[PDB]
Amino acid sequence: GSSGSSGTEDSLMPEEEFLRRNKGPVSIKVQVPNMQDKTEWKLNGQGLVFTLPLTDQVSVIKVKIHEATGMPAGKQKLQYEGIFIKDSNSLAYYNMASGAVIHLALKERSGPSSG
Repeated sequence: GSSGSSGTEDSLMPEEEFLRRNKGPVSIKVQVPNMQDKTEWKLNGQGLVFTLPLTDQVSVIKVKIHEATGMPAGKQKLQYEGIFIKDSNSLAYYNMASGAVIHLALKERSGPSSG
């Protein structure tokens, strides 16, 4: 036997099968930073957890955070174990595992003057 997997995001499973394994719902934790005068949102060193099944995309994760904190559902970048997950990508696809932890970080981009 191998007795030693090589790379987690190497032998990922599909969306159909995945659901078979991760019946869910899963519990993800959103690491909220503490920004006093670095933004116009609600960031005071905390954590937002939400138990939801694997149906919609990561978007449902952003909308929630924004619904609670002033942080908009876009500028905030959700990092899953280093991976830069977006609303375009579905949770199932990635094949996350219960008790996940989404790290919050500030998006990096030139900056759209108007829009």
